Amino acid sequence: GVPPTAELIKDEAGFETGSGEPQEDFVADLSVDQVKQIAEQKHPDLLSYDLTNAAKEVVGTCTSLGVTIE
Amino acid sequence: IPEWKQEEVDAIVEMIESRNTLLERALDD
Amino acid sequence: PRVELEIPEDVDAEQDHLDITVEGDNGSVTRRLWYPDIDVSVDGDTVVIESDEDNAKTMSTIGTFQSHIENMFHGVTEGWEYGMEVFYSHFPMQVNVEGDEVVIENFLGEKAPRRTTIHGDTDVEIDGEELTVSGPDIEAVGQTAADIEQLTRINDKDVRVFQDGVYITRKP
RNA sequence: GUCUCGAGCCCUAGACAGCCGGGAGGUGAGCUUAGAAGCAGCUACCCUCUAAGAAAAGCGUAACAGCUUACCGGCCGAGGU
Ligand SMILES: [Mg+2]
Repeated sequence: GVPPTAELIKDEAGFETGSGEPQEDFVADLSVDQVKQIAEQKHPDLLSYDLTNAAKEVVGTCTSLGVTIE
Repeated sequence: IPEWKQEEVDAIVEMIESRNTLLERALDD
Repeated sequence: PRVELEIPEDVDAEQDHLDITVEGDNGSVTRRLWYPDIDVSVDGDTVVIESDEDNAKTMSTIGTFQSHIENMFHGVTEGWEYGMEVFYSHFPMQVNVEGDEVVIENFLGEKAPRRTTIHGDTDVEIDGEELTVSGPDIEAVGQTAADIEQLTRINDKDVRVFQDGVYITRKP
């Protein structure tokens, strides 16, 4: 029901296309509270029990795109 | 006696207080 | 070395020199087991295969004798069954069991019937497009089955285009 | 082919092989692209669930799918490499 991870990052970033080489070329940016909003939405999609580990799965797509956390 | 097997027996003994051979080893403890 | 094989309750086996007869409810199989310094005997309820020599060649045959006897045990109880399917593209192949031999007619359009003789107490039953080769002796059954597949051998033309023939579908 | 001798490593906390079972999710990674979802190319190759399970080793598909590899568990039981 809930849309994929790649699309949900592009909504609260302002950028559409990623990069040719990740982490080496920084594109978008997210905050600490902005990752806590994406962790609330995906409950049946993720197999994690706690809300702490649910955030780590979203970050597993972020730094491998060009999204820096500040 | 491999180090991972020793650390696994210690992980199973922890979940009894709170492979089938590694469970049996932990039950004897 | 010495390997002891326990005889099943359905089975009873006697020994005469180098020959071993194995009887059961599905039939009887007599095999000759002859090799240098390997003594095969029946110790009441067990079959013993032993030798004073432990060299690579002696060990090779001890293991072969073991599998031959275990196979005879399975043969006289449950039996041996090979399942085969007859495939044809253009020409309607007539597979039939005429007497103690299985005859194949009109293969690839041939006027002359191809035939092979059935080995021993092996029974070949046909049910339209399916054939089941069965019996107690794995040597006899395995060969009769193979012989049927080998009977439609084509060396002259391409096997990839001319795929007609009876092939082994099930192996026990 | 077979015989003999040495060295290293693995093994009843169950090795080697075989067979059964599992091979899960975020997500079909992103870029490229009409599309590419382990597997055309480029780059990265990250974390959850867990006893395991690669950003996929080899086939396979127009792309999927499908078949298995790694890896984990079971059966087995003695040497194995
Ligand atoms: Mg020619």
